[PDB]
Amino acid sequence: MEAIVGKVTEVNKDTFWPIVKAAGDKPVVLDMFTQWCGPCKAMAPKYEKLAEEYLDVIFLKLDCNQENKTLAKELGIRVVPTFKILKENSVVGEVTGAKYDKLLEAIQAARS
Repeated sequence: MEAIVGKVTEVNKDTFWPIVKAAGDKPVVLDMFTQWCGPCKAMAPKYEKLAEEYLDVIFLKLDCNQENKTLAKELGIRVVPTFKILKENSVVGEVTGAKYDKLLEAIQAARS
């Protein structure tokens, strides 16, 4: 089997929950974005570096397009990018917009 940490894995309506359920007590971070999104593209490089530094956190991204509509709504989206933080199969935090600092704090909190 292969390890999912150390990188950013893209998910979709069918593969997001199964991954969350197998996370264990590792916090899961989800970057909800769309194509052609300015603030999303700016955050992208930084998000990948976060995945490289925090090996005890699973980093995912979801393209909030037509196909994934049902899941984006279920998770609650208003504007992109939005970051959801999950633990034990539950959303325990959220950061709306490209707020890097607030994102870091949300992650530290989920860990300890």
